[PDB]
Amino acid sequence: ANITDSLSNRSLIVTTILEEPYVLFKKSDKPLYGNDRFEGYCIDLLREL
Amino acid sequence: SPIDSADDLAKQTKIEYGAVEDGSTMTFFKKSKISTYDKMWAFMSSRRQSVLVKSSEEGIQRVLTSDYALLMESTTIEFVTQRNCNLTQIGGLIDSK
Amino acid sequence: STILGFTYEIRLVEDGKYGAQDDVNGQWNGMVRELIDHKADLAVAPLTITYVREKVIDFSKPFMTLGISILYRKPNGTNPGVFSFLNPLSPDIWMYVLLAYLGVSVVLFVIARALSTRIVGGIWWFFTLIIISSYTANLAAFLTVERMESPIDSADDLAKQTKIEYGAVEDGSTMTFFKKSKISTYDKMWAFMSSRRQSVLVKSSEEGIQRVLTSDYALLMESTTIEFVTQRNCNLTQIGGLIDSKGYGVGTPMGSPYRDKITIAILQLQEEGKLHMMKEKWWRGNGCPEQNIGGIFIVLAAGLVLSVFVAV
Amino acid sequence: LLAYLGVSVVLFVIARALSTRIVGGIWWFFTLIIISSYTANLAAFLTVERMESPIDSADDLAKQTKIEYGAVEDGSTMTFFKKSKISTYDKMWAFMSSRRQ
Ligand SMILES: C[C@H](C[C@H](N)C(=O)[O-])C(=O)O
Ligand SMILES: C[C@H](C[C@H](N)C(=O)[O-])C(=O)O
Ligand SMILES: C[C@H](C[C@H](N)C(=O)[O-])C(=O)O
Repeated sequence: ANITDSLSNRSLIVTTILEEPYVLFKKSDKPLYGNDRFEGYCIDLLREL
Repeated sequence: SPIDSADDLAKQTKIEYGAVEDGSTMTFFKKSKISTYDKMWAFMSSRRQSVLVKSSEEGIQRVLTSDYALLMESTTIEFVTQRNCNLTQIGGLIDSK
Repeated sequence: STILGFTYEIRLVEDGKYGAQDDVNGQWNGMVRELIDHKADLAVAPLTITYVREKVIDFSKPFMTLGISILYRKPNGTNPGVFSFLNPLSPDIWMYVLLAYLGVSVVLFVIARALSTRIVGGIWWFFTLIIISSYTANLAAFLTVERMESPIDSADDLAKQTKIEYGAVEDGSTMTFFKKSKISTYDKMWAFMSSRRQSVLVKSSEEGIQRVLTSDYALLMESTTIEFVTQRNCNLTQIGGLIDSKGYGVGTPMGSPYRDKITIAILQLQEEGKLHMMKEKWWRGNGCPEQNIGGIFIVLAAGLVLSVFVAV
Repeated sequence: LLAYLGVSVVLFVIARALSTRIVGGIWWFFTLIIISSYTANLAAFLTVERMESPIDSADDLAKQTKIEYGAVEDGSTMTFFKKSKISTYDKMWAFMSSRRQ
C-alpha cells in the first residue's frame, strides 16, 4: 500500500467532458485557470485519486 | 398510466424519447439485441438529428420544452431530480453497470 | 444401479443452473456443460427434454411427462367492511357533508322563528343531486375499471398487461422456450421478461415461490412440480392449463452407452408402477384439498337503535 | 326485506317527530345507496359486455391463444402458412406447429 508515491514522480493527460454532477466549470469570484477551472464528483475524485 | 416502463414508450410514437449521442446508451440500443430495445432504437434512428441530443443538459431541455423522455443514466436522473423537481424518473434500471 | 450394474457419485452442479447455451459463445452451462464435456456421466435429475439438449447430449426416454404451467397466489384478496364504502368519495368530503347538512337545517331553525324556505329547498334538493350523481359515477368508474381488467387466468391473460409480473429461473428451458417462442402471445410474453430480467428471474423454484408471496407475481413452472408445490402451501394455486408438453429425462452424454440399460431399466419399474407409487411417495398431496355490499348495513343498523333512545 | 321490516315494525311499538325524522332520512340516505350500488354494478357489467367483438379477422385469432385454430393437414392452407412470409401468418403457423397433431 506504499504504492502511494511510487507513481508520484509522473504525470499523465487526463481527458474529460462536462456533466453535472461529475465534471463542470468551477464557479468564479475571480477568473479561473487550469486544473482548477473545474468542479464535480470526478473533479474532486481525482484529487483523492 | 401513462408510462412506467420503457416498453410503455416503445409502443407509442407520440412521445419523443432519445439519448445523448455517442453515449453508451445510444450504442446500447443500436447494438442491442432485445426486441423492444431494437424497436426502441429504430424509432430514434428514424429521427436521428431530431430526437438525439449532444448533451444531457440539452436533452434535459427537450423534457422541459417538449414532449420528451430522455434515456438517461440512473445516477444522473437520480441527481437531476434532486436539484430540479419539475421532472421524474420512469421505471427501473434497464441495464445494470 | 441395481438393475444397470453401476455405482454412483452424487454431485450438485456448481453454478446451480439446469443448463442452457450462452447467448453467443454457443457453449452450454449448468449440468449441460458438464455432461457435454462428459465431466459427469449421470444426471438422474429434474430434467427438461428440449430439442437443443437433445442436440448436444442424450437423455433417457420421456418417462415423467409434464408440460409448462403457471403458479400464482390463491390469493384470498379481500377488503370488505365499513372501511371500503368510503371509496367513491373523499373521506374528508364524507365529513363536510354533515357540516354541509346542518347548514340548511340551522337555517330553517331560525327562519320559522313558504317561498323562502322552499326556494332554498332546491339548493338542497338540487344540491344533493350533484352529490348522489357524482357518487354514482365515481362509484361506477371504480367498478368498471376494476372489473374490465380482472380476474384472469391464462398465459394469454398475462400477455394482456404488465401488471402481473412473471418469469422463471435463468437457463430455464422454459425461459429458453419463451426465449425461443414464435407465438404472438408467448412471444410477447418473452419480450416482457428479458426487459426486466432480474426482478422476474430467480435462482430456484423455492426462491421464486416467495416472489409469488412477496408480490403479485405468477411464475412459470413444469407441471408435476406445481400441484405438490401448492399441495405443500395452501397460500397458492395454479393458473391455466399446460403451455406445452414434455417430460423428465435421465442425463448422460451424447450417445454415451450408459443410457442403454437406462433405456430399459427405467420402464419396467414404472411399467410396473413403482415410480408412480414413488411419484405418490414424494408427491403425497398432503393438504390444500383440490363485501363493500355490507359497509353500510351497519349505518343502516346505526340509526335503528338511535331512534329507540329518543323518547323512551 | 329485513331492514324494510325492522323500520316498518316501529308503528307496532308506537301503537302497542324527530323520532321518525331521523329514521327515514338515514333510511332514505341508506336506501339511496343501494340504488347507486345497484346502478353502477349494473353499468359495471353492461359496459364490460360492450367489449367483445370477439373475432372478425385472422389476426383476431392470431393474437389470442385461447382458441383452437388449425387447418386440414397437407392442404394448401397448411402449406400456405408454413411457407408463408407475412408476420401474422407466420405467427399463426407456429401456433399450429406448436400443437401439430
Ligand atoms: C452519459 C451517457 C454516455 C455513457 N457514459 C458512455 O460512456 O457512453 C449517455 O450519453 O447516455
Ligand atoms: C427453471 C426451469 C429449468 C428447466 N427444468 C430446464 O431443464 O431448463 C424452467 O422450466 O425454466
Ligand atoms: C382443402 C384444402 C386443401 C387444398 N385444396 C390443397 O390443394 O392443398 C385444405 O386442406 O385447406
